[PDB]
Amino acid sequence: MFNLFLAVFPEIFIINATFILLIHGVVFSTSKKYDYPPLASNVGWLGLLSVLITLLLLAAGAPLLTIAHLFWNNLFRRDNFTYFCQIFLLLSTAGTISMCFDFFDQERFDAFEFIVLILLSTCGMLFMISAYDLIAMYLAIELQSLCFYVIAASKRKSEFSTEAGLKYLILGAFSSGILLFGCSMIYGSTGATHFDQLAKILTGYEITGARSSGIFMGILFIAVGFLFKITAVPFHMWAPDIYEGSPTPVTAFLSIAPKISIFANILRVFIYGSYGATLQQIFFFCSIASMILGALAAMAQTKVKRLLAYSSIGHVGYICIGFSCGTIEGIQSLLIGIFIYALMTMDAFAIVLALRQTRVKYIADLGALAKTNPILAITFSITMFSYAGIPPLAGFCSKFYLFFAALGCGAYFLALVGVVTSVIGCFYYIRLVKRMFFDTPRTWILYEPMDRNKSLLLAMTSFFITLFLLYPSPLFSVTHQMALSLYL
Amino acid sequence: MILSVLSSLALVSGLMVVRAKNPVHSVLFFILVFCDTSGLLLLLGLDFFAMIFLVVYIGAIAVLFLFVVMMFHIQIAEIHEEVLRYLPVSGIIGLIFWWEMFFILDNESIPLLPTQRNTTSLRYTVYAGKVRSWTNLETLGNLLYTYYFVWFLVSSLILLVAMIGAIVLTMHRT
Amino acid sequence: MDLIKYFTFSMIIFILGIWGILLNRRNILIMLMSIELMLLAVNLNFLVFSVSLDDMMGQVFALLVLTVAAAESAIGLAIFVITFRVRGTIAVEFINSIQG
Amino acid sequence: LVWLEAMLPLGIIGGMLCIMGNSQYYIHKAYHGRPKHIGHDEWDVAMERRDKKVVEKA
Amino acid sequence: ASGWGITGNKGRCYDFWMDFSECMSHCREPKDCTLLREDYLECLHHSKEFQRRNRIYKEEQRKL
Amino acid sequence: MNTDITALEKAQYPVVDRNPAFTKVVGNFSTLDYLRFSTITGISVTVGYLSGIKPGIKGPSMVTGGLIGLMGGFMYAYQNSAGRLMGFFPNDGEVASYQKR
Amino acid sequence: YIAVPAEILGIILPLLLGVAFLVLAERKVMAFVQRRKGPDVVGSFGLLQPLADGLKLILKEPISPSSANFFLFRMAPVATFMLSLVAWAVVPFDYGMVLSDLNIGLLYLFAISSLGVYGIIIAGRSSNSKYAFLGALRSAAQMVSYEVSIGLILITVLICVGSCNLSEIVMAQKQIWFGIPLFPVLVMFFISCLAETNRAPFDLPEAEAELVAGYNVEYSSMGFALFFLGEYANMILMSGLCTLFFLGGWLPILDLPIFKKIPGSIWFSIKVLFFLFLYIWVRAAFPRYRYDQLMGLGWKVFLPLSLAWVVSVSGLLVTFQWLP
Amino acid sequence: MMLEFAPIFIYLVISLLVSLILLGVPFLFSRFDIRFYLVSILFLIFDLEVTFFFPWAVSLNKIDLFGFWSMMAFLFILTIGFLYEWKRGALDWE
Ligand SMILES: C[C@@H]1CC[C@@]2(OC1)O[C@H]1C[C@H]3[C@@H]4CC=C5C[C@@H](OCCC(CO[C@H]6O[C@H](CO)[C@@H](O[C@H]7O[C@H](CO)[C@@H](O)[C@H](O)[C@H]7O)[C@H](O)[C@H]6O)CO[C@H]6O[C@H](CO)[C@@H](O[C@H]7O[C@H](CO)[C@@H](O)[C@H](O)[C@H]7O)[C@H](O)[C@H]6O)CC[C@]5(C)[C@H]4CC[C@]3(C)[C@H]1[C@@H]2C
Ligand SMILES: C[C@@H]1CC[C@@]2(OC1)O[C@H]1C[C@H]3[C@@H]4CC=C5C[C@@H](OCCC(CO[C@H]6O[C@H](CO)[C@@H](O[C@H]7O[C@H](CO)[C@@H](O)[C@H](O)[C@H]7O)[C@H](O)[C@H]6O)CO[C@H]6O[C@H](CO)[C@@H](O[C@H]7O[C@H](CO)[C@@H](O)[C@H](O)[C@H]7O)[C@H](O)[C@H]6O)CC[C@]5(C)[C@H]4CC[C@]3(C)[C@H]1[C@@H]2C
Ligand SMILES: CCCCCCCCCCCCCCCCCC(=O)O[C@@H](COC(=O)CCCCCCCCCCCCCCC)COP(=O)(O)OCC[N+](C)(C)C
Ligand SMILES: CCCCCCCCCCCCCCCCCC(=O)O[C@@H](COC(=O)CCCCCCCCCCCCCCC)COP(=O)(O)OC[C@H](O)CO
Ligand SMILES: CCCCCCCCCCCCCCCCCCCC(=O)O[C@H](COC(=O)CCCCCCCCCCCCCC)COP(=O)(O)OCCN
Ligand SMILES: COC1=C(OC)C(=O)C(C/C=C(\C)CC/C=C(\C)CC/C=C(/C)CC/C=C(\C)CCC=C(C)C)=C(C)C1=O
Repeated sequence: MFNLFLAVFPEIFIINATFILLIHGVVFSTSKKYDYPPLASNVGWLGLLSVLITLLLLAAGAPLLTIAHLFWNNLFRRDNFTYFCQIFLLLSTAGTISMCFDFFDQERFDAFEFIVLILLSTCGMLFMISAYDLIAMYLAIELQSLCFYVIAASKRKSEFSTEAGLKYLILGAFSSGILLFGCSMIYGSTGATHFDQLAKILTGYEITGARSSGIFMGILFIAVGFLFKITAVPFHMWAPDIYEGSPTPVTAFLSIAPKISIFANILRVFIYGSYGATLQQIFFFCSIASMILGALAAMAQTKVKRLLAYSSIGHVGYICIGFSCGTIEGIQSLLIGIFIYALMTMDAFAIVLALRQTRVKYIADLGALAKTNPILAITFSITMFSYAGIPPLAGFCSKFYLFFAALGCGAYFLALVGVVTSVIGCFYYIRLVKRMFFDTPRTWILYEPMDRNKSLLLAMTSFFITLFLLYPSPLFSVTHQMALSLYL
Repeated sequence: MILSVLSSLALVSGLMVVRAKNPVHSVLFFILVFCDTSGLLLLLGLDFFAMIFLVVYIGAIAVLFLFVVMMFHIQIAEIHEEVLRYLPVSGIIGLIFWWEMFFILDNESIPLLPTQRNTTSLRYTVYAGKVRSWTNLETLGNLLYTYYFVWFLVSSLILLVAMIGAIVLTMHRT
Repeated sequence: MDLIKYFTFSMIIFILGIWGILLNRRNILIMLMSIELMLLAVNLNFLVFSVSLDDMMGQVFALLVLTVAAAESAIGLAIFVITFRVRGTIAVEFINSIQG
Repeated sequence: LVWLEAMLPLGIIGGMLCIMGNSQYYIHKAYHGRPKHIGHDEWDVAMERRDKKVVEKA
Repeated sequence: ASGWGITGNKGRCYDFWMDFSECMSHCREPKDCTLLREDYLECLHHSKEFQRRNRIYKEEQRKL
Repeated sequence: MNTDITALEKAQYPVVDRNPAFTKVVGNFSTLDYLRFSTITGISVTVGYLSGIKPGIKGPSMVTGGLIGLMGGFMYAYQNSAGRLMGFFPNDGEVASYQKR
Repeated sequence: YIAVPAEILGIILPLLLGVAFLVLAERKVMAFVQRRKGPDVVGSFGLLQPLADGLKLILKEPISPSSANFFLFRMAPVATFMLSLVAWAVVPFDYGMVLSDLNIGLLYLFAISSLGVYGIIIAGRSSNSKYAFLGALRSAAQMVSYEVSIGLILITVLICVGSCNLSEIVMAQKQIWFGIPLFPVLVMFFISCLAETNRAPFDLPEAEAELVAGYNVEYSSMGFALFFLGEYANMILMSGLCTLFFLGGWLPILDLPIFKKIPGSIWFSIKVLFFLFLYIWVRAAFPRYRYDQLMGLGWKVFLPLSLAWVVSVSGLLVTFQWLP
Repeated sequence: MMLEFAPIFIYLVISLLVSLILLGVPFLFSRFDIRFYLVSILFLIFDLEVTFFFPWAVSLNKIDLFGFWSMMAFLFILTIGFLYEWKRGALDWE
C-alpha cells in the first residue's frame, strides 16, 4: 500500500513542508519573547530549500512517478511530458523565490504567508500538469487561481494592489464559470470526464454532419477559459492591470509559472482530444489578435511593467501559432518558445526587481543608466534585443519558427502580420536601449546595486541568452521528446 | 407544470437579484433562488444535495454576503444607473444565447411527445435493484473518500487557502 | 420533456448571471452575485446530467464545485472589504486608476 | 407540597406532546387501514402498487 | 462511462461503453467501431428511440 | 481497496521484490542511502541556522530546517532503496544479496 | 393526502398550547425557586394566564414604525415562527408516530437550524435602529458559532447509527442509550442548545439592563409574540432532540414488561419535560456571560471538543469493527 | 423515495397560514466591524466540514481504513488552518 504513494512523493513532500513552514511562521511571528520578528526571509529561504528538495525527489525518481498507474489512473496521469513540465515549473518557482529577499527586507514586507501561498499555488500547478480529467483540471486551476487572487492583493493598504485583486477575482471567477459550463456540457453530451474516454468518444468524427452541439459548445467554453488564462486577446485586458498593480514579485511569478501549467493542460486536453480544426482556428485568430494588440499597446506604454505585460501578450500570440499548426514541430516550437520566454522574463524581472529598490516606474527613469551602471545597462540591452528577436540571441528562435510555420502551414497573412509586429516590437524594445545609452537628461536617478541572488541569476540568464544558439541541442532533443510523449 | 412554476419563481427571483436597487434586497432574492433550486433537486431525487444547498448556499454563503452588505451601508447614489439604454445589447446577447443555448440538447436529446395512450404500462420493473436501495448520501460517500480521495484533499487545500487569505487580507488585531 | 425543462431552468439562471454582469456597470457587488448565479447554474447542470446519464461523476464534481464556490465567495468578499476600507466607497470611479 | 402547582403546566406540556404524537398516529391509521410503517423504501412501494393489482383484479 | 450508478449498481450505459472501448482498443480505424459507439450514445440520450416513437405519434395525428 | 503496483514503464533490472514492505525497504538502506539522507539533513539544518540569525530564532529555525531535511532525506533514501528492490534502479547489491539468502 | 392537514393541525395546535404553558411553567418554577408564587390569580393556579396574555397581545394596536423596510419588518417574525414550527414534521414521538419519515431527517434538522438566523438578522436590519442592528448581529454570530458544535455532535451520533433517519436513531439505542457512553457529548449538546436558542446564560437579547438592546426591541403586538413563540417552540424542540439522540427517544429505561406497559409517547414526553425543567433551572441558577466570553467559549472550547469526540468515536468503532 | 417530503410542503403552507392569521388579526380591531466577516468565514469552513462529514459518517462501514485515514488527512489540513486562525487572534472577541 505504501509503495503506491511513490507516484506522489514530490507532492506529499512539498505539501508537508508547506504545512511545517506555516506552523513555524505563525508560532514565531506572534512571539513576544522574540519581539515579533519578521519571518518572510527566513520562511523564504526554507521554502526555497523545500522547492529544491521537491525538484530532487521528482527528477531522481522518474520511473517511480509512473508506479501504480492503474490505481492512480482516475486521479492523474504522470509521464515524460509531465515529468519535464513539472521540473521546469519547480525551477521557475525557485528562481522567482530567490529574487524576493531584497524586496522582503528593504520594503519590509514581513508577511511570511506570501511564501506559503506561493508554495500552495506551486502544489496546484503541479497537480494541473498531471491532470487527466476535467474535474481534476478544474480543481487544480481553482487552487492556483485563489492563491494568485490573494497574493495580488497582498499590499492591502495600497490602492493599486487592492484594485488589481478586485479586477482579478471578478474576471477570474467569470472565466472559471464559463470553463465549468463547458465542462458540464461535455459531460452531459458524452457521459465522460476522463481524458482517455473523451479521446475515444470524439476521435473519428469531429464534425461529421451530425455534430453534438453540446460537445462543440463545451469545447468552445473550455477554450475561452484557457484563452483567458494564457492572456490571449480578446480575453487579455485583466493581465496588464493585474501585472502593474500587483507587488512586483507577484508580477514576476504570474508572468511565468501559470503559462507553463496551463499550456500543459491545453496540450493534454485539445491536442490529445478531438474536435479539431475549429479549435486550431480559435487559437489562430487569437494569436493574430494578440500579436497585433500586444505590439500596438506596448508601443503606447511609458511604464516598464505595462510594457512587459503587453510584450508577454504578444509573445503568447507567437507561441500559440505553434499550437495552431497542429504538427509535432508545432508542439516542439511551442515548448521551445515557452522555455526561452520564461528565461528571458526571469532576466527582465530580475533587473526590474533590482531597480525597484530605487522605485523605477517610468521608462524615462532609466536615463543615463549606461553611465551610472554600465554592465547593468548592457545586460538589460541584451534582454531587449533578445525580446526583439535579434539573432544570434536566444529570442530569435520564436521569430524563426513563426515564419517557418507561416510558410509550413501555408499562411501568408500570418507572415505579413509577423513581419509588421516584429518591426513594431523591435522599435519599442530599442527605445529602452536609446533611453539608457543615447539620452542626456538633466536629472539622473542613481540606483542602488542589486543583491547577490539577483546578480547571479542575471549572470546565468545573460550567458544563456547570448550563448544558447552555440549549443542548443539539449533543449531541442528534450522538447522533441516531450512533443512525442503526448501521443506515445 | 410544477417545473414551470419553479422555473417561473426562479426567473423572477433572479431578475430581482440582478435588478433590485438595494443590495440587501438582492441577497434576499438570491436566497429565494437557492430555495427554488433545492425544490428542483428534490424533484430529481437528490435529497442530500437539496439539503446541502440550504445548509451551504443559504446557511453559510448567503449569510456571509448579508453580513458584509449590511455593514457596508451602501448609498444608492454610488451604485445607481439607468438600464433602459441596455435593452438592445441585452436583446442581442440574450437572444443569441437564447437561440443557441436553450435548444442545445434538442438535437441530441429529442423529447418524447406525450401521446393519447397509456405508456405507463410499458414501464419495466426490475426488483433485483430494489432489495437493498442506496440513499443519495451513501452512494456519494461510497466514492468521495476512497476512489476519488485526491480531489477531496485538493478541495481541502482550497479551503485552507480561503482561511489564510481571509486572515491576511482583513485582520487588524486589537 | 423532463430533461429539456430541467436544462432550461439552469439555463435561465446562467443567462440571468450574464445579464447581471451586463446591467450592473456601477455595482460590482451584484457582479459578484451574478458570477455566483452562473456557478449555481453549472452545479445544477452536473446534477441533472448525473440522473439523466445514471452516472455518479456529475455528483462528486458538484460537491467539489460547491467547495470552490464557498472559497471563491470568501476571498472575493475579503477583497471587496479591503477595497472599501482603502477608499471609503465602493463606487467604480475609485477603482479605475490602473489603465492604459 | 405547594411545589405541585408548578407541575401542572409541565404536565399539560407533556400531555400536549402525547397528543401531537397519538392524534396524527390514529388519523393515519384510520385513513390507510394500518399504522404508518417506518422505513418505507422502493421495495415496499413496489409491493403496494403490485398488491393493488393482485387484490383488485381477483 | 465510469460505471458507478446513481442507485449503487452498475450504470445503465456502462456495458455499451465497455463494448465500445474494447472495440476501439484493437481496431486501428474508428469507423469499425461506429455501431457500438452509436449504441452507447443511444443509451445516453435515447434519440433514435424517441424519434421513432414521435413518428408513430405523428402518423396517429395525421390519420385522425 | 483494490491496489495495483504495476507501473507504466517496466523495470529494466531484475525484480528482487515487486512490492517490498516498508520495513524491508528501510532495512535495505545502503551506505549511499545514509549518505544522501545525512547530506540532505545537514544542508537543511545549515540553511535553517543561517536564515534564522536575522530574525533572532536561529535555534528554532535550525529545528524547522532539520525537520524538513529529515523528512526529505528519508523520502529520498526510501525512493532509492525501493526502486532498487523493484528493479527500477541499478541494484547489483540487491541482486547479490537475493541470490544468496 | 386529504387527511394530511388534520395530522398537521394535530401537531401544530397542541404545540402552540404547549408553548403557551411552557411560558407559565417557566414563571412558576422561577417563582418557586425564588420563594414566591408565580401567576396564580388569572384562573385556578394561574392556569388561564397564557390565554389572557395572548388575548391582550392580539387586542394590542400594532405600531409598524415609519421605516423603509415595511415588508421585511413584519416578515421577519413570520420567518422565525414558521421555521420553529416546521422542524416538528420529522420528529417521532413513538414508533410510527411521525408526520414525515425522512431518510435525510438529521441533515434536514441541521438545515432548519441554519435557516433560523435570518429572522433575527432581518429584524435587526429592518427596524431602523442601530441598537437593534448591533444586537441582532451579535445574536446571529453567536447562533452560527454554536451551530458548528451542534453539527459535529450530530456527526458523532450519525457515526454511531449509520442512518440520518430519526426513528432509526432512536431504535439504534435499544441496546443502550447513547447518553451513557457519550455523556460528555450530551452535556456539550445541551450547552450548545442553550447558546443556539439565545437562552440563559447566553441570552444577549434579554440583557437590556446591560446596555445590550435585543433584536426585537422595536416589535409590538403579534410580531413580538411570534418571536417569543418561536423561541419557546425551539426550546421544546431542543429538549426533544436531546431526548431523541441521547436518551433513547420513546424507549423505556429498562427492557422489562413492567416498563413496556406505559406507552412510548409518555416516555418521550417525560424525558422532554426533564430537559425543559433543566432549561428553567439553569436560567434560575446562574448569571450570564458577556458576548466576547461566550464567543470564545463557542470557538475555543466546544468546537475542539466536538471535533475530538468525532475522531475518537469513529476511530474506536473502526478499530474494533463495531460500526453499524 | 421522495414521497415523505409532500407532508412537509403542506405543513409549510399551513404554518404560513397560521402566521398570517395571527399577524393580521390585530389590523382589524456605518461602523464596519471585520470580526463579523471573520466569524462568517470560519462558519463557512466548518459548515463545509460538517457537509463532508455526513456521507463519510454513513459510509464508514464500507470505506473501512482507507476512507477513515483520507478523512483524517482532510481534517488535518483544515485543523492546521484552524491553528493558524487561533494563533492570529481570529477567535478572540476582546
Ligand atoms: C426546511 C426548510 C423549509 C423549506 C423547505 O426546505 C427548507 O421545505 C422543503 C419542502 C419542499 C417541497 C417538498 C415537496 C415538494 C413536492 C414536489 O411535487 C411532487 C411532484 C412529483 C410527484 O408527483 C406525483 O408523483 C407520481 C407520478 O409521477 C404520483 O404517483 C401516482 O402515479 C404512479 C404511477 O402511475 C402510481 O403508481 C401511484 O400509485 C400514483 O399515486 C404521486 O402520487 C404524485 O406525488 C413529480 O410529479 C410530476 O412529474 C411528472 C414527471 O415529470 C409530470 O408528468 C408529466 O410529464 C410526463 C412527461 O414528462 C407525462 O408523461 C405526464 O403525463 C405528465 O403528467 C407531472 O407534472 C407530475 O406527475 C414539488 C417540490 C416540493 C413542493 C418541495 C419544494 C421545496 C420545499 C418547499 C423545500 C423547502 C426549501
Ligand atoms: C392535561 C391533559 C390530560 C388529558 C390528556 O391531555 C393532556 O392526557 C394526554 C395523554 C394521552 C394518552 C397517552 C397515550 C396513549 C396510549 C395510546 O395507546 C397506545 C398506542 C397504540 C399503538 O402504539 C403502540 O404500538 C407500537 C407498535 O408496536 C409500539 O412500538 C413498539 O415497537 C417498536 C418497534 O419494535 C419499539 O421501538 C417500541 O419501543 C415498542 O413500544 C408503541 O411503543 C406503542 O405505543 C396501542 O396499540 C394497541 O392498539 C391496537 C389497535 O389496533 C391493537 O392492535 C391489535 O389489533 C390489530 C388488529 O387486529 C392487530 O393486527 C395487532 O397485531 C394487535 O396488536 C393493540 O391493542 C395494541 O397494538 C392510546 C392513546 C393514549 C391513551 C393517549 C390518549 C389521550 C391522552 C389521555 C391525552 C389526554 C387528552
Ligand atoms: C556579437 C554579438 C551580437 C551583437 C550584440 C552586441 C551586444 C553589445 C553591444 C556592443 C557595443 C559595445 C558594448 C560595450 C560593452 C563593453 C564594456 C563592458 O561591458 O565592460 C564591463 C565588463 O563587464 C563584465 O563584467 C563582463 C563580464 C562577462 C564575462 C564573460 C567572459 C567569460 C569567460 C571569461 C573568464 C574570466 C576572464 C578571463 C581573463 C581574466 C565593465 O563594466 P562596468 O560597469 O564598467 O564595471 C564593472 C565593475 N568592475 C570593473 C569593478 C568589476
Ligand atoms: C485532526 C486529525 C488529524 C489526523 C492527522 C494524522 C493522520 C493523517 C493521515 C495520514 C495518512 C495515513 C496515516 C495513517 C497510517 C496508517 C495507514 C494504514 O493503516 O494503511 C491502510 C491504508 O490506508 C491508506 O492507504 C489511506 C491513506 C490516506 C491518504 C492520505 C493522503 C496521503 C497523500 C495523498 C496524495 C494525494 C495528493 C494530496 C492532495 C492534497 C491499510 O488499509 P487496507 O490496505 O488494508 O484496506 C483499505 C481500506 O481498509 C478499505 O477501503
Ligand atoms: C547557462 C549559461 C551559463 C551559466 C553558467 C553557470 C555557471 C555556474 C554558476 C557559477 C556560480 C559562480 C558563483 C559561485 C559562488 C557564489 C556562492 C553563493 C554564496 C551564498 O551563500 O549566497 C547566498 C545567497 O544565495 C544566493 O545568492 C544564490 C541564489 C541565487 C539564485 C541562483 C539560482 C537559485 C534558484 C534557481 C533558479 C533557476 C532558474 C531557472 C528558470 C548569500 O549571499 P551573501 O552572503 O552575499 O548575502 C546576501 C545578502 N542576503
Ligand atoms: C478613438 O475612437 C473610438 C473608438 O475606436 C477605437 C472606440 O472604439 C470607442 C468606444 C467603443 C469601444 C472601445 C468598443 C470596442 C470594444 C470591443 C471590441 C470589445 C473587445 C475588447 C478588446 C480589447 C478588443 C480585443 C479583441 C480583438 C482585437 C479581436 C477579437 C478576437 C479575435 C479576432 C480572435 C470610442 C469612444 C472612441 O472614441
